[PDB]
Amino acid sequence: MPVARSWVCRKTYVTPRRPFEKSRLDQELKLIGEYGLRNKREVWRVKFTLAKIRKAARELLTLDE
Amino acid sequence: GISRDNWHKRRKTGGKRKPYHKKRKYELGRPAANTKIGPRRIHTVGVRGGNKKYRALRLDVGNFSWGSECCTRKTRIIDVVYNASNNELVRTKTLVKNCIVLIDSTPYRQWYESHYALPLGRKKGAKLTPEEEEILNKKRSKKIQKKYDERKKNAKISSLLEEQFQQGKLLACIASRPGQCGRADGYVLEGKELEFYLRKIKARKG
Amino acid sequence: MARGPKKHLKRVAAPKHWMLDKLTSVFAPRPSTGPHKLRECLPLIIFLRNKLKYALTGDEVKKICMQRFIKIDGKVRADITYPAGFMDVISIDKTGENFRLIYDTKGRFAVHRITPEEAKYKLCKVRKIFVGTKGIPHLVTHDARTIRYPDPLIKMNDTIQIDLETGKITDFIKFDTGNLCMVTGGANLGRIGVITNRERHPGSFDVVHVKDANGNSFATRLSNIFVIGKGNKPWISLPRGKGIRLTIAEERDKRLAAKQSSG
Amino acid sequence: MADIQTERAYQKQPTIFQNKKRVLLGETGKEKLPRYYKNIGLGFKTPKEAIEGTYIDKKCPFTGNVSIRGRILSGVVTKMKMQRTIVIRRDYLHYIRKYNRFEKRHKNMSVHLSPCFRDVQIGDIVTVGECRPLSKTVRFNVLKVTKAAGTKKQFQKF
RNA sequence: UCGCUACUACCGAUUGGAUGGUUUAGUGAGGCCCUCGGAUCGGCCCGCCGGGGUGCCCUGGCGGAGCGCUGA
RNA sequence: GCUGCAGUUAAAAAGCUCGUAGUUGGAUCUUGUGGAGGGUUCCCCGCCCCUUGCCUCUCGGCGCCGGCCCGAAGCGUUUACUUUGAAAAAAUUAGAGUGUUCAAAGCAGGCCCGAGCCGCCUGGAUACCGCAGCUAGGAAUAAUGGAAUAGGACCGCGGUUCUAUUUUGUUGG
RNA sequence: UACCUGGUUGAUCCUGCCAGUAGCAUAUGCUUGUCUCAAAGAUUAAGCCAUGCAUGUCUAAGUACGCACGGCCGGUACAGUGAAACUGCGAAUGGCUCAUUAAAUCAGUUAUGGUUCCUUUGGUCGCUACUUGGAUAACUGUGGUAAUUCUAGAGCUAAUACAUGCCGACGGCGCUGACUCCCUUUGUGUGGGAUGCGUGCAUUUAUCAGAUCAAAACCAACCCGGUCGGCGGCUUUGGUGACUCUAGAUAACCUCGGGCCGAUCGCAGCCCUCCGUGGCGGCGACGACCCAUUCGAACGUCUGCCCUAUCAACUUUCGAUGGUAGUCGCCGUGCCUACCAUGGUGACCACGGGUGACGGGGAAUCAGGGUUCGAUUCCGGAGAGGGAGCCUGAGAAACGGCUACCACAUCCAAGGAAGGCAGCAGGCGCGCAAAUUACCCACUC
Ligand SMILES: [Mg+2]
Ligand SMILES: [Mg+2]
Ligand SMILES: [Mg+2]
Ligand SMILES: [Mg+2]
Ligand SMILES: [Mg+2]
Ligand SMILES: [Mg+2]
Ligand SMILES: [Mg+2]
Ligand SMILES: [Mg+2]
Ligand SMILES: [Mg+2]
Ligand SMILES: [Mg+2]
Ligand SMILES: [Mg+2]
Ligand SMILES: [Mg+2]
Ligand SMILES: [Mg+2]
Ligand SMILES: [Mg+2]
Ligand SMILES: [Mg+2]
Ligand SMILES: [Mg+2]
Ligand SMILES: [Mg+2]
Ligand SMILES: [Mg+2]
Ligand SMILES: [Mg+2]
Ligand SMILES: [Mg+2]
Ligand SMILES: [Mg+2]
Ligand SMILES: [Mg+2]
Ligand SMILES: [Mg+2]
Ligand SMILES: [Mg+2]
Ligand SMILES: [Mg+2]
Ligand SMILES: [Mg+2]
Ligand SMILES: [Mg+2]
Ligand SMILES: [Mg+2]
Ligand SMILES: [Mg+2]
Ligand SMILES: [Mg+2]
Ligand SMILES: [Mg+2]
Ligand SMILES: [Mg+2]
Ligand SMILES: [Mg+2]
Ligand SMILES: [Mg+2]
Ligand SMILES: [Mg+2]
Ligand SMILES: [Mg+2]
Ligand SMILES: [Mg+2]
Ligand SMILES: [Mg+2]
Ligand SMILES: [Mg+2]
Ligand SMILES: [Mg+2]
Ligand SMILES: [Mg+2]
Ligand SMILES: [Mg+2]
Ligand SMILES: [Mg+2]
Ligand SMILES: [Mg+2]
Ligand SMILES: [Mg+2]
Ligand SMILES: [Mg+2]
Ligand SMILES: [Mg+2]
Ligand SMILES: [Mg+2]
Ligand SMILES: [Mg+2]
Ligand SMILES: [Mg+2]
Ligand SMILES: [Mg+2]
Ligand SMILES: [Mg+2]
Ligand SMILES: [Mg+2]
Ligand SMILES: [Mg+2]
Ligand SMILES: [Mg+2]
Ligand SMILES: [Mg+2]
Ligand SMILES: [Mg+2]
Ligand SMILES: [Mg+2]
Repeated sequence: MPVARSWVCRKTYVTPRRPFEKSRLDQELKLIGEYGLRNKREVWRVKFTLAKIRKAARELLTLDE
Repeated sequence: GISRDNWHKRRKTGGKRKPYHKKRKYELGRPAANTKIGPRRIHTVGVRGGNKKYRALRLDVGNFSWGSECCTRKTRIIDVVYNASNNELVRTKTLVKNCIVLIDSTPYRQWYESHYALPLGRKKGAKLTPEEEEILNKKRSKKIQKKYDERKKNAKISSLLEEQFQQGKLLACIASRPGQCGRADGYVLEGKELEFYLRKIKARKG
Repeated sequence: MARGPKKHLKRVAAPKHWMLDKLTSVFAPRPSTGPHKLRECLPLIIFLRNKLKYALTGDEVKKICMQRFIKIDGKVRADITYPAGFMDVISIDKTGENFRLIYDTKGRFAVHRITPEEAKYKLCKVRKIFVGTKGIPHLVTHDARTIRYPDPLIKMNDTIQIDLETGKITDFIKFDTGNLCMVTGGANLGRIGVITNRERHPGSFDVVHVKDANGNSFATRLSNIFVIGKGNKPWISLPRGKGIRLTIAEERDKRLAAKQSSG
Repeated sequence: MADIQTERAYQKQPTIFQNKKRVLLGETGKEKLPRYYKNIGLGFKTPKEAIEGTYIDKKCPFTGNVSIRGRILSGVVTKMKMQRTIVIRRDYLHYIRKYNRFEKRHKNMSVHLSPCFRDVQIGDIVTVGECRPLSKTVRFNVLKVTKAAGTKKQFQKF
């Protein structure tokens, strides 16, 4: 049981709630085609990082200057 | 074996508690000593940390003290008279702390007559002719006024104590645990303690 | 499960100011019994192989110590888990260098080379003053040392400077408001200042205030104060920074503006 | 208190000695019996009924062999039916976090009341100190009795 | 309501069974403690010899007696 | 369903009333300005009575021309509340630095010399850690209390009664 | 990202659920090119276990007559490497699992002024002696049994094993009081004193003191400023909030076989009213009574717990709550005994029952609040098939220790002997459900 290993890891993306939404589908395909990406996981990744940056910014923005 | 743990008791509400572990060793037994009177034997128990501990059986000599005089001597223990805890501890002559014992009273007489140059309770004087008046009425012109007349005035042993010295025994209380040390020490009763214990003894037996 | 004393220490449970990794292995040095407590000490193997890089494994520090090179407080220690602690003196005469274990500013020991003339005495905090048989006064210091016949005007919490070769208390500083001090426990582990106050709560944990050399004030318990000077004048040499505790913002400003990257 | 010898052994304070002395140092007014007492510290004052009066309580804080250290609590007296032992109740509020609201709770303590205090009756306020285990369910000792509230000991003319 | 198929639970002679958990009373292995016990093993005390001294003594060895005291 | 649900007819208010615990509980007990931080009144020092404040003396360091005086000792009936300090393992979580080739990770790493430096610089931060216990400011809100058959107060005295054990040099009547 | 969609009707508006939607973790189906990281017999059976391994250990410094080698010649503490065996230490750590356990464990908080502590570091070491005794291993030799890490008889020999026991340096004070010296005979105002007894720390009991307050007046006796009846003038370890604390004085006690005060081993050296011994000189190792420190352990304080009333009263000579004296214990304590009192808990949920309950740090989800999980690598607890009892030891109620009963099960020559994988691999069984009978001490310790 005791071992010199590390188990720290995380996911880097999140799937969308509405699975079949024509607008989301075609907007993410426009974005895949114009930047020559392989997957949509590669769009959900960037969406995740942008969402976390926004969360941190809004969190800092509610404190008093 | 025997255990001193708290977890076999009911809790304050009167509810049972269930055990979580088997009996440990820091919760031990080691049955009682029950010191009798007789020729000395002392066993030795090995306890937590090493630290041998002497368990007495059949003690017959103690180290008792007279607190008014500040005079302590080795003496023989003759019998047990009173015991505040139980009464079967006087029927079996078992000797525990705060017991009431008779002692031999002789070395205190010796020290007293030597220190004060004055007798104890004595009935008649013929034995004092070859010896003892030799100690008590020592043939010396120096000291025998100046020293022993300052010993006098103080030499006023109370009624009960001087009545004790006639039958040749005293009344003493043990102030040490013979089951843990192997020694039976104590102090001879005086004053209100003596009156209380004498009345209790007289009231119990007979 | 646990019928006696333990002898292993897990790497995750070791003190944090040792500044260890988490991938070398499951185990930590586990300092052996000594004059300093387990959570407040610094073993020899960690000081030699981790902070000084003289050794690279445990075998190398073992065979460095087995040559009578390392001296802690004058005497030659051969153990590699000896608990060296506060205000100690390390001496390696094969290279001619002496150190002194003192918390720097951030709650960890520093590497604080000192002059060989300063590596002769050490300051010690008095914890106990009792009388032995025949009425002989004794001392007990923060590193288990016992001194017989001290002058009968040194009391608890006072500091005594002792010669490392002979014991033999040399001088002493008194616990009073106005005396330099370094905090050796708690949250302000390393900061240096003057006393200026001592609050008293009979029955528990009399607290003491401190105010450093920039007008900042902070309190601690009396159990963590260590008088190291008469006032505005240390008796031992102070490390770089001098227990000032510049905040993270000033830290960033000084690290950026100075552009401390390399030479 | 004329006779404090009620058990089958002679009750007397330790560290007190009945010494050798002359006739008529007193036949009444000096009965040759001093009183051992100590001060508890922490600002608590030893009551005069422990210095003057006579009684044998080895578990009393002021004259017996016991040391007060640790916590100091307080409560109100609820029962006086044991010998030198009373039962006091401590009420408090427990804050639940789901709701933002408190709830009333109470604890009972068996505590030791020295014969030094003779004015106590149900309803007083009592301060306690922490001692070594004095029995199976007793660890505290009464240091001070107070009653300075409404419906006082009697009509307020003090 | 009566009738057909299928599924579920219930009452119940059987004085059912299995596994247990407490439990009156009776017995009770083994360890520990106490009071005894005494298979055996030594030492001390007396002759002959070897070694030392003044017919005797001291270490030792031999066979032994008194096996008397005695220790484990 | 605390924030946050429902009970005429969809599921739902006991037939009705009394009542101990539990939960909840009406109104009421000191105000302007001199200087000073933020405006042109208003929100740390003090004046209409008080505005840390009454004191009682005492020993320690502090004024001044043997004498003169304030800080030091109690503390403001208490609590809850609120703000602040102390003391609470690491790992994980949030978070600072760092181009693992990027990332998940990790605690590292960065420079200059032809090697002729037998080296130098620098990090391994910080936050959070409820409730209970410790600590010091605030006094709105909510609790609790004071003299109605009185006693607060001043060296007010009067009487009886106990006594501490210091000096009168010491030891004692 | 603080979100909704289909379904009762001929159609409408609602309540309300069923279904859809996204994550998370166990299993399973189909399919699988590269590379980094890495969970893995917890769920059910804390069911049963074939085989191998997982705990041993020597420096110059405890004992070397193995010819086991081996030297320049032999043993004159005797060469040197050194098997075996005695001795010392460790084996109470680590590893594994979660059956028990519901104010119990555990967490934060405090207390030992109520206890023990191998070792580490620092203090302490003087009230035949130029060195004592006998007796066991290994080794040699004879054996017994179907059988084991079985062991008996015979012959030798050591200690830092076992067991004894001085030497020095006391020039050590108090209590005793033969006697002895001036003037007051004496008492007392004076001064020597043989003689004897006890005389270190640690144990046990008893006792004593534990010092400094505010001033004066007479009387009996005394110091000094000085005088042959009286006036001014000294009072003395340490610490805590608090001890019956620490230290001091007195009288004894000793437990020996059952406290201490060194009959131990290794490196390298100097002066001799002087010819090897009279002498003395350093550096270590080991051991050891006591105190403190460190590492802890144990027992206590305050607060905090899932469901249940188809659990409302519970507890009590088979101690329940308290009081006094004791036994026992490392110590406080109904811990246990004797004698007394009649108490203690509860609607603020006591007491009883259930848990597919080990607690916590933590994990998943999450607008704000919350809900569910935590067998599992760090901390704490508990157990080694089920109960129970002990030895050694500083530390164990130890199972890689011992002794019994119960349940299983192995060998037998039937007399007897031997056992405990919830350690690492592996195997059977159980199941929907979980890996190699591999290599190495190179890293961490
Ligand atoms: Mg258990
Ligand atoms: Mg010991
Ligand atoms: Mg363990
Ligand atoms: Mg170690
Ligand atoms: Mg059917
Ligand atoms: Mg039965
Ligand atoms: Mg029986
Ligand atoms: Mg038996
Ligand atoms: Mg609804
Ligand atoms: Mg209807
Ligand atoms: Mg309806
Ligand atoms: Mg109605
Ligand atoms: Mg109101
Ligand atoms: Mg992180
Ligand atoms: Mg990162
Ligand atoms: Mg808090
Ligand atoms: Mg406050
Ligand atoms: Mg319909
Ligand atoms: Mg339709
Ligand atoms: Mg659904
Ligand atoms: Mg490739
Ligand atoms: Mg299992
Ligand atoms: Mg095997
Ligand atoms: Mg060898
Ligand atoms: Mg060792
Ligand atoms: Mg061992
Ligand atoms: Mg496993
Ligand atoms: Mg239960
Ligand atoms: Mg609790
Ligand atoms: Mg805890
Ligand atoms: Mg706790
Ligand atoms: Mg030492
Ligand atoms: Mg033999
Ligand atoms: Mg009792
Ligand atoms: Mg008792
Ligand atoms: Mg009742
Ligand atoms: Mg219950
Ligand atoms: Mg239950
Ligand atoms: Mg379970
Ligand atoms: Mg749980
Ligand atoms: Mg939330
Ligand atoms: Mg767990
Ligand atoms: Mg389970
Ligand atoms: Mg596992
Ligand atoms: Mg714990
Ligand atoms: Mg166990
Ligand atoms: Mg099993
Ligand atoms: Mg041992
Ligand atoms: Mg066992
Ligand atoms: Mg084990
Ligand atoms: Mg075995
Ligand atoms: Mg096993
Ligand atoms: Mg296995
Ligand atoms: Mg492993
Ligand atoms: Mg299968
Ligand atoms: Mg699987
Ligand atoms: Mg399978
Ligand atoms: Mg290794």
